[PDB]
Parts: sequence; structure tokens; C-alpha cells
Amino acid sequence: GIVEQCCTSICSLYQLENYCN
Amino acid sequence: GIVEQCCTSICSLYQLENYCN
Amino acid sequence: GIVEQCCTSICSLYQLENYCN
Amino acid sequence: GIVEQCCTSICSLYQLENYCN
Amino acid sequence: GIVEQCCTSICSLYQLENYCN
Amino acid sequence: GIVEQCCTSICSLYQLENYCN
Amino acid sequence: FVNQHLCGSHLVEALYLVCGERGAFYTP
Amino acid sequence: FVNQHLCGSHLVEALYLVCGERGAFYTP
Amino acid sequence: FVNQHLCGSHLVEALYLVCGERGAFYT
Amino acid sequence: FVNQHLCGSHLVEALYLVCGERGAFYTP
Amino acid sequence: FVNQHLCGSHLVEALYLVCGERGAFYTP
Amino acid sequence: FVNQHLCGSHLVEALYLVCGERGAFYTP
Ligand SMILES: [Cl-]
Ligand SMILES: [Cl-]
Ligand SMILES: [Zn+2]
Ligand SMILES: [Zn+2]
Repeated sequence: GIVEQCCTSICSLYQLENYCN
Repeated sequence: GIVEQCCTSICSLYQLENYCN
Repeated sequence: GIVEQCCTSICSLYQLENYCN
Repeated sequence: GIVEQCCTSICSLYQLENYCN
Repeated sequence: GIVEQCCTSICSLYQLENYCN
Repeated sequence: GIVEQCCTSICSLYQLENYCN
Repeated sequence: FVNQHLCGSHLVEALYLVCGERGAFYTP
Repeated sequence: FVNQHLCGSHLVEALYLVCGERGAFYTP
Repeated sequence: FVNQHLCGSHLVEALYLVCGERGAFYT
Repeated sequence: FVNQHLCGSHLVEALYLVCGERGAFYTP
Repeated sequence: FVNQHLCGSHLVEALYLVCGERGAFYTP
Repeated sequence: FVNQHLCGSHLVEALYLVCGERGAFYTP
């Protein structure tokens, strides 16, 4: 999930926006 | 300023980008 | 919603937990 | 202390409450 | 209290230290 | 940089002020 | 309003802690 | 698990900003 | 009052930074 | 000790919410 | 009131995220 | 590095309180 994706390498705003509903 | 602008009304991501180098 | 219920009068732990999945 | 207990493992709400007055 | 003093006007670092041990 | 100084060891408000304007 | 935005920030922080493993759905 | 906890706290704050009116579903 | 609740959150953050090793009381 | 330092920031925030009107004493 | 001060705290957090590697300049 | 990233967020918050009306430059 988001934790796997973004807690070791920084996620961009674009990447984060993937987790908006 | 920025308090004037972004603490009077919520700033969009675009408006926040104004403060970036 | 939670903002109407919790942004004028403080919500307790119990009240906040109501909003959990 | 709380740092030893709660920065090595996640403390539950109930564990955190141990450190209230 | 600290709320009466520091939530009605901004407290300097100096004013804030008076609530340290 | 501030990261190498203050993310590996605790920086006090006095150490932090070095990075102000 | 700005105050609502700031309150929302704190509510999400609070729910993150309280909800734990259950997670949450937040919709303004 | 504490580092993942701390990360998640910042992730939900980030999503709160980025997602705006859409809101978000957070599942650990 | 939620406004005092939110302010207090920032106060304890500030005191954490300021008081450092001395510690603090807060109610 | 910044690992613990940042954790402590989050701990105080969490205790602030959990302890409510009881308040707390904190010292690293 | 301390509203501007509290808002500013959230603002710089948001700017930190937005500006990414670019970094920022902020003065209140 | 996400741990540097989280740390920077806290640095900015702290600098906001410390630097006050002087403002600050920040470089990630
Ligand atoms: Cl952190
Ligand atoms: Cl606030
Ligand atoms: Zn706030
Ligand atoms: Zn953090």
C-alpha cells in the first residue's frame, strides 16, 4: 500500500495523489 | 504577504508553489 | 460530518473512534 | 520511560494513557 | 495560564520557557 | 547542511537559529 | 474557511492515532 | 514498526493537503 | 473550546522544543 | 538521538490528545 | 489572536511538501 | 531518503517558531 510505496523513498505529490479517492 | 494570502483563504497547490525557489 | 461535530466543541477519544473504519 | 517503551514499539492508546497525570 | 497568555497573543521563546521545569 | 547536522543529532533552538534569516 | 482546514488537519492526525490498524475514510 | 508509524502520520497529513475535496481512504 | 484545543497542541510542540532536557508540565 | 527526538515530538502530540483535561508531565 | 501564527505553522508544513527538492523562502 | 524528508518537516516547523519574523531559507 502507500506505506510500502512511500516510507523508504520519497513519494511525489503526483504519486501521493494516487491514494485520493 | 503569504499569511495575508494563504491564512485568509486556503491556498491551492498552485498558489503554494509561489513560495518555492 | 466530523468537522461539524468536532471543530467547535472538542471530541473525546470515544467520539473520534466513531469515525474509524 | 515513555521513549524507551513507545519508540521501540508502537504504544496503544491505553499504553500512552499510562503517562498522563 | 499558558492558554490565557499564549493563545490570545503570540508568546516569545522567552515567555514560553517560563512553563518549563 | 541542516540535515546532516540536525537529523543525526538533536539541534537546539540556538543551533536552529543558525539557519534563519 | 481557514479555521476548518486547520481543524481538519488535527482531526486527521487524531484519527490516524485512534483508528490504528482499522484505518479510516476522510471526506471533506 | 515505530518508523512506519511516524511515516504514516506524515503521509496522512500529505494526503489531506493533496487530496483536497476528494478526500481519501487510508488503510495501513 | 476547540480553538484552545488546537492552540494547546502547538503550545506543547513548542515547549517540547524549548524546554528540551528540562521537561515540562501541561494541563 | 534524532530518531528518538522526532518520535518524542509525536509522543507529546499523542499524549496531549489522549490525556485530555488530565494533562501530563514530560521530560526526556 | 494567534490565528495567523497557528496558520503559519501549517503553511510552512504544506510548503515543505509542495516545494520538494526546490526548497522555499518564507518570511512572516 | 524518507527519514531525511520527515526530519526536514520537523526542522521547518521548528524554524518557523525559532526564526519568527526573520523568516528563513530552506533547502531539501
Ligand atoms: Cl518523524
Ligand atoms: Cl491550528
Ligand atoms: Zn494547528
Ligand atoms: Zn514526524
